[PDB]
Amino acid sequence: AQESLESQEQRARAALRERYLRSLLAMVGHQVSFTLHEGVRVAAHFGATDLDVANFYVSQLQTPIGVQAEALLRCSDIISYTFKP
Amino acid sequence: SEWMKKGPLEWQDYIYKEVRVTASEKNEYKGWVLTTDPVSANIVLVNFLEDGSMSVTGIMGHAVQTVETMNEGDHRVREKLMHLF
Amino acid sequence: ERPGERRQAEMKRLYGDSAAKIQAMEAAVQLSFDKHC
Repeated sequence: AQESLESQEQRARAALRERYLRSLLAMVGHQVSFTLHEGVRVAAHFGATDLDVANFYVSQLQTPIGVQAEALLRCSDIISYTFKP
Repeated sequence: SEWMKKGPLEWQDYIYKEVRVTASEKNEYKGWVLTTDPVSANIVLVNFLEDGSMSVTGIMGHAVQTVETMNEGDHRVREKLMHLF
Repeated sequence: ERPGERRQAEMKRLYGDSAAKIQAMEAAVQLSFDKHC
């Protein structure tokens, strides 16, 4: 008896989520750069993200004004982020 | 919208394709789809850089405007993303 | 009161048979974070 379409969707969600979660784990011990609003580019040392909403906890956040020892960059504040594994 | 209402099998079909993504504030990205977070719809791209290294960029799902497929990508892409982390 | 049952049902809706695999992954990523978040 065939796998339902719904079961296939659920496997695809799980595959997509697993790959995403691995990409977050890969950020541990790396710098991460962010593209924010008003074209602002910042970078920091990665600490964590929330797993429901893509908020970022970072340290030594470098902005055009200065360095913030610890920061929470809220998901609504971010357009994109980039890192090098 | 449009990206955020795709289902998981539709998101999954983008994996390993080269896409152009337009996002908030006229940010633009070209890269190879690694995954889409099914919770946030965040798109994760991989770029093969000129110096031979790789970067990884996450675009917040809420900032995505359009995603256009540029190329289908061969077995070497699959192997590269396989050894990314 | 079992405050996590609604979440478990949603994880089952979303991930089906893979729900516990995904929960274990999210747990492990948390640990890796919470170690030095």
